[PDB]
Amino acid sequence: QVQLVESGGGLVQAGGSLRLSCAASGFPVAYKTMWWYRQAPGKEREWVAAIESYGIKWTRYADSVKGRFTISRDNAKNTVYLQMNSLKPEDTAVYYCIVWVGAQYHGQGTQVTVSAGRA
Amino acid sequence: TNLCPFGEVFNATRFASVYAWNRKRISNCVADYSVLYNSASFSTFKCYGVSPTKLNDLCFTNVYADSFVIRGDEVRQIAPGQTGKIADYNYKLPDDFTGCVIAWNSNNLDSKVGGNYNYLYRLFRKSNLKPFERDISTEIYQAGSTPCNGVEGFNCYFPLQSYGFQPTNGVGYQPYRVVVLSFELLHAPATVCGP
Repeated sequence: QVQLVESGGGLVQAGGSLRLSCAASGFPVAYKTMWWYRQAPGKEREWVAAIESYGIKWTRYADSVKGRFTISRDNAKNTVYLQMNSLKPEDTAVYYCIVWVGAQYHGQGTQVTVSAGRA
Repeated sequence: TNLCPFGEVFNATRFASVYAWNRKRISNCVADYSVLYNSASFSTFKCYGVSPTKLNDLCFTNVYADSFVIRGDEVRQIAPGQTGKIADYNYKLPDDFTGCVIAWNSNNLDSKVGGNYNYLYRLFRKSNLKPFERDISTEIYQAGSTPCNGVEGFNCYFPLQSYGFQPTNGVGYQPYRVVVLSFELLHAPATVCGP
Protein backbone atom coordinates (compact mmCIF):
# COMPACT_ATOMS: atom_id res chain seq x y z
CA GLN A 1 0.00 0.00 0.00
CA VAL A 2 2.97 2.27 -0.71
CA GLN A 3 4.37 3.26 -4.10
CA LEU A 4 5.79 6.15 -6.12
CA VAL A 5 5.66 6.75 -9.88
CA GLU A 6 7.53 9.48 -11.77
CA SER A 7 6.40 11.57 -14.73
CA GLY A 8 7.49 14.64 -16.68
CA GLY A 9 9.83 12.95 -19.15
CA GLY A 10 9.76 13.27 -22.91
CA LEU A 11 11.47 15.12 -25.76
CA VAL A 12 13.35 18.43 -25.62
CA GLN A 13 16.14 20.20 -27.52
CA ALA A 14 19.56 21.75 -26.79
CA GLY A 15 19.44 24.10 -23.80
CA GLY A 16 15.85 23.17 -23.04
CA SER A 17 14.10 22.49 -19.74
CA LEU A 18 12.20 19.64 -18.12
CA ARG A 19 10.17 19.18 -14.92
CA LEU A 20 10.18 15.66 -13.51
CA SER A 21 7.77 14.74 -10.71
CA CYS A 22 8.26 11.78 -8.36
CA ALA A 23 4.69 11.35 -7.13
CA ALA A 24 4.90 9.50 -3.81
CA SER A 25 1.95 7.57 -2.36
CA GLY A 26 1.28 5.88 0.96
CA PHE A 27 3.77 7.95 2.98
CA PRO A 28 4.57 11.63 3.58
CA VAL A 29 7.67 12.86 1.75
CA ALA A 30 8.71 15.39 4.40
CA TYR A 31 11.71 13.98 6.27
CA LYS A 32 12.63 11.43 3.60
CA THR A 33 15.68 11.14 1.35
CA MET A 34 14.94 10.89 -2.38
CA TRP A 35 17.58 9.80 -4.89
CA TRP A 36 17.59 10.43 -8.63
CA TYR A 37 19.36 7.86 -10.80
CA ARG A 38 19.60 7.66 -14.58
CA GLN A 39 20.35 4.78 -16.95
CA ALA A 40 21.47 5.38 -20.53
CA PRO A 41 21.23 2.45 -23.00
CA GLY A 42 23.92 -0.08 -22.12
CA LYS A 43 26.07 1.98 -19.75
CA GLU A 44 26.18 2.01 -15.95
CA ARG A 45 23.38 3.26 -13.71
CA GLU A 46 24.44 6.77 -12.69
CA TRP A 47 23.46 8.76 -9.61
CA VAL A 48 22.05 12.16 -10.57
CA ALA A 49 20.68 14.11 -7.60
CA ALA A 50 19.57 13.66 -4.01
CA ILE A 51 17.61 15.54 -1.36
CA GLU A 52 18.27 14.52 2.24
CA SER A 53 15.92 13.98 5.18
CA TYR A 54 17.80 16.63 7.19
CA GLY A 55 20.64 19.09 6.91
CA ILE A 56 21.71 22.70 6.56
CA LYS A 57 22.62 21.75 2.98
CA TRP A 58 20.02 19.20 1.90
CA THR A 59 20.57 19.33 -1.89
CA ARG A 60 23.08 16.98 -3.52
CA TYR A 61 24.05 16.70 -7.18
CA ALA A 62 26.61 14.90 -9.30
CA ASP A 63 29.43 16.75 -11.04
CA SER A 64 27.98 15.97 -14.48
CA VAL A 65 24.66 17.65 -13.60
CA LYS A 66 25.63 20.26 -10.99
CA GLY A 67 24.51 23.82 -11.67
CA ARG A 68 21.92 22.67 -14.22
CA PHE A 69 19.70 20.53 -11.96
CA THR A 70 17.53 21.47 -8.98
CA ILE A 71 15.64 19.01 -6.75
CA SER A 72 12.57 20.33 -4.92
CA ARG A 73 10.12 18.93 -2.36
CA ASP A 74 6.45 19.80 -2.83
CA ASN A 75 4.72 19.08 0.48
CA ALA A 76 1.21 20.14 -0.57
CA LYS A 77 1.23 17.70 -3.50
CA ASN A 78 3.43 15.22 -1.56
CA THR A 79 5.88 14.89 -4.45
CA VAL A 80 9.50 15.62 -5.36
CA TYR A 81 10.44 17.63 -8.45
CA LEU A 82 13.66 17.69 -10.48
CA GLN A 83 14.39 20.79 -12.57
CA MET A 84 16.66 19.92 -15.50
CA ASN A 85 17.84 23.02 -17.39
CA SER A 86 20.27 23.67 -20.25
CA LEU A 87 20.08 20.05 -21.34
CA LYS A 88 22.70 18.28 -23.47
CA PRO A 89 22.33 15.22 -25.73
CA GLU A 90 24.88 13.47 -23.52
CA ASP A 91 22.54 13.35 -20.51
CA THR A 92 19.50 11.63 -22.03
CA ALA A 93 18.46 8.41 -20.31
CA VAL A 94 15.79 6.78 -18.14
CA TYR A 95 15.38 8.63 -14.84
CA TYR A 96 14.45 6.88 -11.58
CA CYS A 97 13.56 8.12 -8.10
CA ILE A 98 14.26 5.87 -5.11
CA VAL A 99 13.27 6.23 -1.44
CA TRP A 100 13.77 4.16 1.70
CA VAL A 101 10.83 3.83 4.08
CA GLY A 102 11.29 0.46 5.80
CA ALA A 103 12.48 -0.98 2.48
CA GLN A 104 13.78 0.15 -0.89
CA TYR A 105 10.95 1.49 -3.08
CA HIS A 106 11.63 1.92 -6.79
CA GLY A 107 10.06 4.04 -9.47
CA GLN A 108 9.23 2.57 -12.85
CA GLY A 109 11.27 5.31 -14.55
CA THR A 110 10.73 7.97 -17.17
CA GLN A 111 12.30 8.52 -20.59
CA VAL A 112 14.15 11.79 -21.24
CA THR A 113 15.67 12.25 -24.70
CA VAL A 114 17.18 15.62 -25.62
CA SER A 115 18.17 16.19 -29.24
CA ALA A 116 20.36 18.48 -31.30
CA GLY A 117 20.58 19.59 -34.91
CA ARG A 118 18.31 21.13 -37.50
CA ALA A 119 14.85 20.17 -38.73
CA THR B 1 46.23 -16.41 27.29
CA ASN B 2 45.98 -16.19 23.50
CA LEU B 3 45.44 -13.63 20.75
CA CYS B 4 42.63 -11.11 21.03
CA PRO B 5 39.87 -11.32 18.37
CA PHE B 6 40.65 -7.97 16.78
CA GLY B 7 40.44 -9.31 13.23
CA GLU B 8 36.83 -10.33 13.87
CA VAL B 9 35.62 -6.79 14.60
CA PHE B 10 37.93 -4.82 12.29
CA ASN B 11 37.57 -7.12 9.25
CA ALA B 12 33.91 -8.13 9.51
CA THR B 13 32.13 -8.26 6.16
CA ARG B 14 29.02 -6.33 7.26
CA PHE B 15 29.09 -3.66 9.96
CA ALA B 16 26.10 -2.57 12.03
CA SER B 17 23.99 0.51 11.46
CA VAL B 18 24.73 3.48 13.70
CA TYR B 19 21.27 3.31 15.30
CA ALA B 20 21.91 -0.39 16.09
CA TRP B 21 25.64 -0.44 16.79
CA ASN B 22 27.27 -3.69 17.88
CA ARG B 23 29.54 -4.31 20.86
CA LYS B 24 32.25 -6.97 21.13
CA ARG B 25 33.48 -7.93 24.60
CA ILE B 26 37.18 -8.84 24.49
CA SER B 27 38.71 -10.71 27.41
CA ASN B 28 41.32 -13.31 28.39
CA CYS B 29 43.81 -12.53 25.63
CA VAL B 30 46.96 -10.54 24.89
CA ALA B 31 46.42 -7.53 22.63
CA ASP B 32 48.89 -5.65 20.42
CA TYR B 33 47.59 -2.11 19.93
CA SER B 34 50.76 -0.77 18.29
CA VAL B 35 50.02 -2.64 15.06
CA LEU B 36 46.55 -1.07 14.95
CA TYR B 37 47.82 2.46 15.61
CA ASN B 38 50.75 2.26 13.17
CA SER B 39 48.96 0.62 10.22
CA ALA B 40 48.13 3.95 8.47
CA SER B 41 44.97 2.31 7.08
CA PHE B 42 42.96 4.30 9.66
CA SER B 43 42.36 7.95 8.80
CA THR B 44 41.28 8.57 12.42
CA PHE B 45 42.88 6.91 15.47
CA LYS B 46 42.22 9.36 18.31
CA CYS B 47 42.44 8.26 21.94
CA TYR B 48 40.95 10.22 24.84
CA GLY B 49 42.60 10.06 28.24
CA VAL B 50 45.21 7.48 27.19
CA SER B 51 48.31 7.41 25.00
CA PRO B 52 47.98 5.31 21.83
CA THR B 53 51.76 4.77 21.80
CA LYS B 54 52.19 3.21 25.26
CA LEU B 55 48.70 1.66 25.20
CA ASN B 56 50.27 -1.82 25.19
CA ASP B 57 51.86 -1.30 28.62
CA LEU B 58 48.47 -1.19 30.38
CA CYS B 59 46.18 -4.01 31.52
CA PHE B 60 42.40 -3.78 31.82
CA THR B 61 39.55 -5.87 33.18
CA ASN B 62 37.49 -5.61 29.98
CA VAL B 63 37.77 -4.00 26.55
CA TYR B 64 34.65 -3.07 24.57
CA ALA B 65 34.70 -2.61 20.78
CA ASP B 66 31.73 -0.70 19.35
CA SER B 67 31.49 -0.84 15.55
CA PHE B 68 29.09 0.81 13.12
CA VAL B 69 29.02 2.82 9.88
CA ILE B 70 28.37 6.54 9.46
CA ARG B 71 29.17 9.02 6.70
CA GLY B 72 32.28 11.15 6.24
CA ASP B 73 30.98 14.40 7.72
CA GLU B 74 29.66 12.58 10.82
CA VAL B 75 32.98 11.08 12.00
CA ARG B 76 33.78 14.28 13.90
CA GLN B 77 30.66 13.61 16.00
CA ILE B 78 32.16 10.40 17.43
CA ALA B 79 33.97 12.52 20.03
CA PRO B 80 33.15 13.48 23.64
CA GLY B 81 31.08 16.60 24.13
CA GLN B 82 30.02 16.62 20.47
CA THR B 83 26.54 17.31 19.10
CA GLY B 84 24.65 16.32 15.97
CA LYS B 85 22.12 13.75 14.78
CA ILE B 86 24.59 10.91 15.35
CA ALA B 87 25.73 12.01 18.81
CA ASP B 88 22.21 13.01 19.90
CA TYR B 89 19.98 10.25 18.52
CA ASN B 90 22.30 7.40 17.51
CA TYR B 91 25.57 7.06 19.46
CA LYS B 92 26.64 9.32 22.34
CA LEU B 93 30.14 9.26 23.85
CA PRO B 94 30.36 10.43 27.48
CA ASP B 95 31.99 13.70 28.46
CA ASP B 96 34.67 11.91 30.53
CA PHE B 97 35.19 9.19 27.92
CA THR B 98 38.36 7.08 28.17
CA GLY B 99 39.24 5.18 25.01
CA CYS B 100 40.06 5.43 21.32
CA VAL B 101 37.93 6.25 18.27
CA ILE B 102 38.93 4.51 15.03
CA ALA B 103 37.42 5.38 11.65
CA TRP B 104 38.46 4.56 8.08
CA ASN B 105 36.87 4.98 4.67
CA SER B 106 34.95 1.93 3.39
CA ASN B 107 33.50 3.07 0.08
CA ASN B 108 34.92 0.02 -1.72
CA LEU B 109 33.14 -2.23 0.82
CA ASP B 110 29.89 -0.52 1.89
CA SER B 111 28.52 1.09 -1.30
CA LYS B 112 26.68 -0.50 -4.23
CA VAL B 113 25.97 0.86 -7.68
CA GLY B 114 22.47 2.25 -7.40
CA GLY B 115 22.86 2.56 -3.63
CA ASN B 116 23.47 0.35 -0.60
CA TYR B 117 20.45 0.81 1.67
CA ASN B 118 21.39 -1.51 4.55
CA TYR B 119 22.92 1.19 6.78
CA LEU B 120 20.30 3.25 8.62
CA TYR B 121 20.23 6.07 11.15
CA ARG B 122 17.78 7.69 13.55
CA LEU B 123 16.22 11.04 12.64
CA PHE B 124 13.99 11.93 15.61
CA ARG B 125 13.77 11.28 19.34
CA LYS B 126 11.83 12.67 22.28
CA SER B 127 15.00 13.19 24.34
CA ASN B 128 18.72 12.86 23.64
CA LEU B 129 20.55 9.60 24.25
CA LYS B 130 22.49 9.08 27.44
CA PRO B 131 26.10 7.92 26.99
CA PHE B 132 26.30 4.42 25.45
CA GLU B 133 22.51 4.15 25.23
CA ARG B 134 21.05 2.34 22.22
CA ASP B 135 17.61 3.04 20.77
CA ILE B 136 15.93 0.42 18.58
CA SER B 137 12.18 1.22 18.54
CA THR B 138 10.71 2.05 15.13
CA GLU B 139 7.84 4.04 16.64
CA ILE B 140 6.35 6.79 14.49
CA TYR B 141 7.67 10.06 15.92
CA GLN B 142 5.06 12.63 16.96
CA ALA B 143 6.44 16.03 15.94
CA GLY B 144 3.19 17.92 16.58
CA SER B 145 0.40 18.15 19.14
CA THR B 146 -1.78 15.59 17.33
CA PRO B 147 -1.21 11.90 18.17
CA CYS B 148 -0.09 9.47 15.48
CA ASN B 149 -1.99 6.21 16.18
CA GLY B 150 0.89 4.22 14.70
CA VAL B 151 0.33 5.78 11.26
CA GLU B 152 2.77 7.98 9.35
CA GLY B 153 1.47 11.38 8.25
CA PHE B 154 1.61 15.06 9.16
CA ASN B 155 3.87 15.56 12.22
CA CYS B 156 4.14 11.74 12.28
CA TYR B 157 7.22 10.35 10.54
CA PHE B 158 9.14 7.08 10.40
CA PRO B 159 12.18 7.90 12.57
CA LEU B 160 14.68 5.82 10.56
CA GLN B 161 16.30 6.67 7.23
CA SER B 162 18.96 5.01 5.09
CA TYR B 163 22.25 6.47 3.90
CA GLY B 164 22.01 4.87 0.46
CA PHE B 165 25.77 4.75 -0.04
CA GLN B 166 26.66 4.88 -3.73
CA PRO B 167 30.27 5.04 -4.96
CA THR B 168 30.22 8.42 -6.74
CA ASN B 169 29.06 10.29 -3.62
CA GLY B 170 31.15 13.11 -2.23
CA VAL B 171 33.52 12.19 0.58
CA GLY B 172 31.17 13.85 3.08
CA TYR B 173 28.55 11.24 2.13
CA GLN B 174 30.69 8.12 1.65
CA PRO B 175 30.60 5.28 4.20
CA TYR B 176 33.10 5.26 7.07
CA ARG B 177 33.54 2.21 9.30
CA VAL B 178 33.99 3.33 12.91
CA VAL B 179 35.34 1.32 15.85
CA VAL B 180 35.23 2.75 19.38
CA LEU B 181 37.43 1.05 21.99
CA SER B 182 36.48 1.32 25.67
CA PHE B 183 38.83 0.17 28.43
CA GLU B 184 37.40 -0.99 31.76
CA LEU B 185 39.12 -1.28 35.15
CA LEU B 186 37.32 -3.32 37.80
CA HIS B 187 37.80 -5.24 41.04
CA ALA B 188 38.82 -8.29 39.01
CA PRO B 189 42.01 -9.67 37.42
CA ALA B 190 43.07 -7.56 34.45
CA THR B 191 42.30 -9.95 31.61
CA VAL B 192 43.67 -8.11 28.54
CA CYS B 193 47.23 -6.79 28.30
CA GLY B 194 49.98 -6.06 25.81
CA PRO B 195 52.68 -8.37 24.38
